[PDB]
Formats: sequence, structure tokens, C-alpha cells
Amino acid sequence: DLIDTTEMYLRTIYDLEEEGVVPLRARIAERLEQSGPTVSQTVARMERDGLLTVAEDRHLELTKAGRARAISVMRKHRLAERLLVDVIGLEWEQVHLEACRWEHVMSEAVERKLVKLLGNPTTSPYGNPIPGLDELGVPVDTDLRRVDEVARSGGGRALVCRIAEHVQLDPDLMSELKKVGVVPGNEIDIVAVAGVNKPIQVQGSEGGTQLQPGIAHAVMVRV
Amino acid sequence: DLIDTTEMYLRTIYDLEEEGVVPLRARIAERLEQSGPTVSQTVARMERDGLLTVAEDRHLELTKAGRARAISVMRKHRLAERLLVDVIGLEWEQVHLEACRWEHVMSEAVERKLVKLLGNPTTSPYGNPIPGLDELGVPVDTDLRRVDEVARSGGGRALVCRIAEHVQLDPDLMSELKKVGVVPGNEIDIVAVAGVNKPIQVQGSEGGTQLQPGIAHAVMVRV
Amino acid sequence: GDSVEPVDTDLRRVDEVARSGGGRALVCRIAEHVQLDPDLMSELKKVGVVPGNEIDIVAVAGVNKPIQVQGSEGGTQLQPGIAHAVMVRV
Amino acid sequence: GDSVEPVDTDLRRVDEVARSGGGRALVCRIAEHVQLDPDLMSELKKVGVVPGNEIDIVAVAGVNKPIQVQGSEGGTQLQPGIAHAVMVRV
Amino acid sequence: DLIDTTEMYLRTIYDLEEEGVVPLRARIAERLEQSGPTVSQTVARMERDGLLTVAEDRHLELTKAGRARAISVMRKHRLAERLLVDVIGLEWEQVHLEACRWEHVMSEAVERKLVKLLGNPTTSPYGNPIPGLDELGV
Amino acid sequence: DLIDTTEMYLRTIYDLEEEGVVPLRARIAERLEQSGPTVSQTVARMERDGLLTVAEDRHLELTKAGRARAISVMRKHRLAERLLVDVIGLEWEQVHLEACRWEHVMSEAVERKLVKLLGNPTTSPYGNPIPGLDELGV
DNA sequence: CGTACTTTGGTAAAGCTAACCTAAGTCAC
DNA sequence: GTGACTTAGGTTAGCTTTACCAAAGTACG
Ligand SMILES: [Co+2]
Ligand SMILES: [Co+2]
Ligand SMILES: [Co+2]
Ligand SMILES: [Co+2]
Ligand SMILES: [Co+2]
Ligand SMILES: [Co+2]
Ligand SMILES: [Co+2]
Ligand SMILES: [Co+2]
Repeated sequence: DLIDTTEMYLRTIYDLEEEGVVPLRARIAERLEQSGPTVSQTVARMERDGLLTVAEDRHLELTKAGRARAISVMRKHRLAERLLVDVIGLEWEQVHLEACRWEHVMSEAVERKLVKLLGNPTTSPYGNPIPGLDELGVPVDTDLRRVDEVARSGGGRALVCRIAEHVQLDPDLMSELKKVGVVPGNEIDIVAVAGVNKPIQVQGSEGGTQLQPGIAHAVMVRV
Repeated sequence: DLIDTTEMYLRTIYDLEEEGVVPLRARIAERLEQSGPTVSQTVARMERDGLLTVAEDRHLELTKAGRARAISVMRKHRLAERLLVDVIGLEWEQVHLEACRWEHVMSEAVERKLVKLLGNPTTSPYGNPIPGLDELGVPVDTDLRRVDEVARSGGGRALVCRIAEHVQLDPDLMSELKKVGVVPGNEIDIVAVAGVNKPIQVQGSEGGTQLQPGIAHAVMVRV
Repeated sequence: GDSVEPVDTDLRRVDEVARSGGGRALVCRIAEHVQLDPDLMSELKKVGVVPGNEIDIVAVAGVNKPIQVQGSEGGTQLQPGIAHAVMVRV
Repeated sequence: GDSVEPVDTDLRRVDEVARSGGGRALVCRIAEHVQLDPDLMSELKKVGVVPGNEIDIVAVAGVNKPIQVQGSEGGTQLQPGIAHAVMVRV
Repeated sequence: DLIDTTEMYLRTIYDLEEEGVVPLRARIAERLEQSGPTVSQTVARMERDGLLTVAEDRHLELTKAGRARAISVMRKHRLAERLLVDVIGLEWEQVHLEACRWEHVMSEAVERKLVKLLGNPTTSPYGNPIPGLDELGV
Repeated sequence: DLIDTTEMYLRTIYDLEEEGVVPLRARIAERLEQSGPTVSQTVARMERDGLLTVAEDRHLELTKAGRARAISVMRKHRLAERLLVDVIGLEWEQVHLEACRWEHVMSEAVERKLVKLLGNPTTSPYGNPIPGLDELGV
């Protein structure tokens, strides 16, 4: 199902850092759809093997070996997504799900060949930076703001830059986003909301759609 | 199901000692009908709490605290079996199954009252010595031989003395033994067999029946 | 359901009898909630608040006030929750 | 299935061709078992035992004897289990 | 501690009905000495398995299956108490605490032997009627 | 290590059939480097799930369902080998080892894309026919 | 004597539900 | 301002199957 539990626990912790969410075990349970007790027993197993530590506030920190392995998996994931879009031509909504499995079986040898083939790519098809390209042997994004925060600050027009791994997990949503035109490199009109946990309305080039608070929080734009 | 897992592990180790079987985790698995991994994880939990230790040959030794607790449960069991037979009048074949649960909820206070009520009993209705009577506040058995070994040594007539807890778990078998007359304080004729893993034939006062090698090993007689 | 709806409709709770102006009553039922406190049950037996014995319920005024009772061999103070859980025939 | 029961019935195993009295043959299939040893595969590519290349199979006598093959750019010794796993057209 | 959580929640709701108290989750928390979240979670598990329902006014109602099981536990409880007083001679004040555990391991087979032994008892030693004697067939 | 135990037993039996070797549990032990007891236990599990049967002469026969799954694994393997050689340019001797893992995570969706991309390949880079192309619908 | 498989008793990893907890927040009256 | 319940994130105990191991024994040719 996960193919590799450890790598997916490491990559879920990485995803949560990228999305500016506090990596609790409760996050890993929700996202990988596993029981609390399973997450604790697996995180305990990974703590023993020195891939992470559990702090006093019970948030998960990656060790030097952990962060290295997390980046390695995430690099394979986004080079996989690039290969499937640029060369193979797998449909936009199906790519992440495929890459979710591929990231666990790709050699560093193949990654090197893919960097050459894909012309030294720096971002996934979903606009996410590809890390760990230094390890293989091969931009100021502090101006980016989350669609939820933009909406809560009065909304306005914005350029779509990143869709998080979280959002990519739903093929039917990604198909909706593509048809209305909420994809990297397209403009959107974010409608203003006052309430937290309220669905944000967005208008694309070919219509508009509703984003849930956790989805909108995981879509980054430039206004 | 077991009501108390720890107490049943302790009592299973005690049963195996009484039957002269090496107490391995594999014995607990097949007897309490649990998986190998369950037994190891639970025996690990009881080792941590100092109720037993796993030797080099991987046989289970009860600690002083474990042996005390084991005896306490086995005392409650056999006093319960006495009460259900002598006073309540529950059918011979149903008594062990009832006692299997009662042994986990009975207080020492009730045991003391049962000792007075039952007239300081020293044996269960299945002829098994009642231990730990010293702890509450209250015979040479070296001449006994196992029905399997009696048959393998040439057979002959013998007096039924004990039926182990192992055998009592099968109500239909206990109903058969009772009707045939293979019960404590009854004579039987044990027919001769040559090889191990062979079913032993036995003749009672009201017919005869077949005993499996593990059943025959658990029935002790005086020739 | 004799347990929840008694067939003897003239069964009353000690607290209700106390608040309505006391009276002499036969003790009938002690609920499971009362039995949970061994020290109290010892005290109820000593003074004679037990099924089959007559008791005197002292008249009380207000809620949350302890109900005084007299048994054959002494008196005792019942908490409202306890008094409620004891049923009598007047 | 062309995989297990080839449509081209003139496909033969290098070890069977060797024991039959050698011969010049076109290399067609290298089984997955052979591919599992990277060092051997490098040696097969170097000497030219690869699909589409002709090779000379040297005649052998007896079982469990290595099969000598000559490629376009050198020769190499195949173990019986390897030679068995390589299929050729004579 | 409780021996069987489900049986102790059922019988606790049965107790509150006997005492004419409104059976809320708050009452179970108090009497079984468990936190509010624990009681909510367990009641939900028992609702899921169709042993009770939570009304609009939030009082717990036993279902047909829930009431049947509650009656079975209480019947074992009050028969155990009669055995413990009339036959075994355990002290009057300690007998309930024993029956609190025995009520979970007693078979209907033993219940029917205890009915014969105690001479068809209709009440506990504390005067509480023994329910569900019809269901034993005695 | 194997990524998927079941798929590597199926394909290993399939390999032995291509090589005209009798597929015994002994052959799987040798080739997957696992103990005899391990292979017997896993084969027994795969027999229980109806992927194969153990004949009287003790050779492993794939079932209809087992052959269908073996063909699926092998088809993904040989399409991956083609992508790795023809498109990605991974070294000829390293490609099987990579395809050994890729064959377990490739969707039929990607298989159909690779068939278009590679121009309807019928053989692997090592000349082995690609089975079950019918089953993709290509 | 060698080959193939079985019996026996383990192991670690990766999942589960039931049943308990605290801290902080909501919600109706 | 309580009394009742919920939200959020844990915990231990006690189960499971899968998938690996080695030592020793069996079945057979
Ligand atoms: Co992705
Ligand atoms: Co993944
Ligand atoms: Co017994
Ligand atoms: Co027991
Ligand atoms: Co009681
Ligand atoms: Co209880
Ligand atoms: Co290959
Ligand atoms: Co593989």
C-alpha cells in the first residue's frame, strides 16, 4: 500500500514542514490513513534507528540521517513526476499517485540519467522545488502566500505557483483544478472570507470552484 | 476470552510443569490458541514486569513473584471446581470451563470461606493437588505413572488418580470419560502399544475408548 | 419490571419520605450504588438499616441536607444520594 | 505464449547446440536469470553475445562442462545454467 | 478493574434507572471513576454495536439487545450475592464488591443450578428484585 | 528487498517455465536466496489464495489467476527495461536490476503510455517477448 | 551420499481495536 | 458560572498476518 512505511513517514514529516504545519503523529495518522497506535509504534521504531526524535511538545524532528533520506525520497518523487509528464505523457491528475510508488524503487543511478534527460529540472510539474540535486552531483520564494491567508486578508488576484503533495493525492480534485485553470503559471481571483475553517472561492480562466481550508492552505500564490 | 491474559500465561506455564512438559512459548500458542508473535510480545511484557525469564534453551522459568501468582490462580481454579461440584452441582464436564473464568475474579477472602465450607479440600474433582493453601492460612505422588508410558511399558490394570487441566478443556471428551468410567478413583485396563504418537486403548467399568498421545500423557494412574 | 417500576406501588425513597414529613417505615431495597461503600454498609447493618427491619425517618427541609434515621440499635446520617437509593414501605 | 513456447520452433538453447556439435547461430533471447549477474552481462556485451549478433558455439561433450562461444569482438566461457538460459537461431 | 467495560456501562445505566436518576454520560464517569472523554467514546462504541442510543436530551436509552444484556448481568450479580451470603458466608459489607466481578464470568448453566440451590430466590440479600428469571426458564 | 514477495514467486516460476526448467520450491530458494522452509510456507500461502497448485511430482503449476498476475508483472518488467535502455539511457547491465523493482509499482495506465512512446515494442532489450499486450488493449 | 521437503520454534515489521488518560474548548441554560 | 459534552493527541494491552531465519528430521532414489 505505502510500499515503504519508513520512507513515507519521513516524506510525510517533510511535506508538513514544506506546508508550515507542525509535524505531530496525529498528522501522519490522518494523511497515511493509519491508527494512532500504529503511528506511535512505527515512529518509536524510527526513533530507535536514529531517523527522527520526539520533542517534549511531541512534534517530530528529522535527524541528519533522517533529513538526508527524506530529501532522497522527495527528489526521486519529483524527478518521477517530471519523467511521467515530460516524456511518458501520463495525465496530470494520475502522476502523483504513480510517483508515490516510484519514489521507493528508483536508484540514484537512474535519477542521474533523468536529470540529463529532463535538462536539470528544478521544480515538479506542480511547481514544488526538487531538493537534494547536490547529493546527485548536478530562488527567493519568501514572497509566496497561502490562498487561505490571502482570502482572510481581503483576497485579490494571484499567480498559482505551488500545489502541495497533500492536494495531489485526490485525482478528482486535480482534474477539477485543471479544467477550471487553477494550475502553476495561471492567474486566479481569490474571493474574500472572514471565517477560519470556511471554504475559499477562486475564479480561474475557464470557471471557478470551492477549496476546503486545508486545500487552500496547501496552494501557494504570488499577488 | 482469557479474562486475564497474564494469569492464564502463568497458569499455562504451571500446567506444563505439572504434566512434565518443557514450558516453551510454542506450548502457550497451541494451548491458548494464539499466534507465535502474540505469545512472544506478551511473554516479553511479563519478563519486563518480573513474573518470568526466558532461558538460553528458550524455556520459561517463573520468578518468585510469578510462581506465587501462578499458585494463587491455580488455588482459586481448584477451589472453584470443588464449589461447583460439591455445593452448586454443575455437571462434571462443564466445571473446568466455568472455573477457567472464576479463577480470575475470586478474592482470597472468598477462598478462606470456601476452605471452611468445603472442609479443607486438598484435591480438585479431577484429583489434582490444590496448592498455595499455606498462603491463605490453612502425600507421596512419585508412584504415579502416565497412561501413555504405562501402555509403552506393556500396559496392565491401573487406578485413575489425576486428569490434567489440558484434558478438562474438551467437554465432549470429559462426557465420554465419565460414561466409560475413566474418572478419579476408578480402575482401568490399559492395552499395550509399541510406538509413540499412537492412540492408547483403555477399558473402563462401563465400556472402553481411545486416548490421543497428548491426552494419555496428561492422565496419571497407580498400577 | 419490578426492579425499575415496583409492583408494590407504595414503595417510597427515604429522601422523599423525609422531605414530606418523615414517618416509621419498613426497609425493603438498598440500591447497588449504596453497596459500593463497604464502611457505610457496615454502619447501616450496625444500626439496623437492613431489609426487613423498621426504621424511623426524621423530617428534613431543603435539598442537599443529610437525612437522619433511627434503627433498632442506634441512628445514622444518610447523604441525599444514599437516602435516595434506599426504598421503604410506610 | 511466445515467451515459454516460441512461435519460431527453430529457437534452440546454446547448451543443446553445443552438445549437438556446435554451429554458427544468431543470438535471440537472454533469460532474466542471466541478466541478474551484472558482471557477466558486461562480459557478454564486450565479446558481442547480445540479441541480433551472430556467435560461434564450440562443440562440447558431457554435462556440467562450460560452453565456449566466440563473438564478433572475442570469446567467453558460459556455465551450463547460463548457456541453457541463452536462446539462438542456427 | 471493571473486568468487562460493556457490561459495567449497561448495568450502571440499569442502576440509574432503578434509582430514578436520569442516565447521562456524566453519571457513568462519576460512578465508574472514568474521564468524560472516555465515557463519550465507550458509549459511542456501544451505540455503534446497537446496545444503546443517545436521545435528543442526551440521556442514554438501552436498546432491546442492551436491556437484555443488562438484565443478564444484573441477574448473575444478585444470584452471586445470594450464594455469597446464604451459602459461602462472606461478610454482608464485602459481598457486592465480589458480585461486581463474578457477574461477568457466571454462565446461565450455573445461574439455573443457583436457582435450585437457593430455593427460587426473587430478591438479592439487599432486597433488590432479581430480573430476567423468565429468560433462564426457571 | 523483493518489494512484493508474491509477484517475485510468480515471475520466478514464469522464468523457470521460459528456461524449460522444472519449477520446484528448491529452484525458488536458490534464485531468490531464501531458506527451504520460507519458500514452502510462502508457496502454501499462495496455494491458499489460489495463485498456484503443488502437483503430485511436486512441480508448481500457476493457476488461471496466478498466470494472469505473473504475465502482468513480466509485461511491466520488459516495458520498464525498454524505457530504461531506449529513452532514459541506463547502462545495459544495470537495467534488469532496476526493472526488477519497477515491475512492482508500474500501473497499466503507464504501461499503455510506454507502448505508444516506445512504438509498440514486442520484445525486451534482451530479446525476450513481452507477454499480455492483449490484456492492456494495445 | 545427495536432493527435496518437513517439523519445530523462533524472529521483526506493520497493521488492528478496545479502553484508558490530560488539557483546552464548546455549549446550553 | 457551572454541569455536560467535545476536540485534539496521546497511551498500554492484547490481538492479527506476512515474511523472513536456523537446526534437525523425514522421504526417496
Ligand atoms: Co507529488
Ligand atoms: Co510513496
Ligand atoms: Co480444571
Ligand atoms: Co482462566
Ligand atoms: Co450488589
Ligand atoms: Co461488575
Ligand atoms: Co530483465
Ligand atoms: Co522484482
